[PDB]
Amino acid sequence: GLIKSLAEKEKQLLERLEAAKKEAEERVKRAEAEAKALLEEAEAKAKA
Amino acid sequence: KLEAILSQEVEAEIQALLQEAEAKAEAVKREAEEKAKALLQARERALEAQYRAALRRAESAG
Repeated sequence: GLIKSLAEKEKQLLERLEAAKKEAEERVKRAEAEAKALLEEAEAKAKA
Repeated sequence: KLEAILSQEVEAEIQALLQEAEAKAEAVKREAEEKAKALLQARERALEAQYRAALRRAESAG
């Protein structure tokens, strides 16, 4: 039992959260962009 | 031990959040397919209309 266990474990718990929030937003991001580009293909196709 | 508690408060949130955001990334994408399909369903009817009208006009004209 040293304070180092929980100390240097806490500063990893924070990295695990950060990647969680990142790759949540970087996933939805893809889908929103992919929804736009799909409906452009549906306009491009539809008028032609 | 005590560091094993710490890894379990995180490991729980980081699946709750990432399961939630893979069902918004599903949901937007499901509505995006169902819209493009429907903007072409209205395009399909329109063309038909224009052809049924068109032929009747040319029959009358002649």
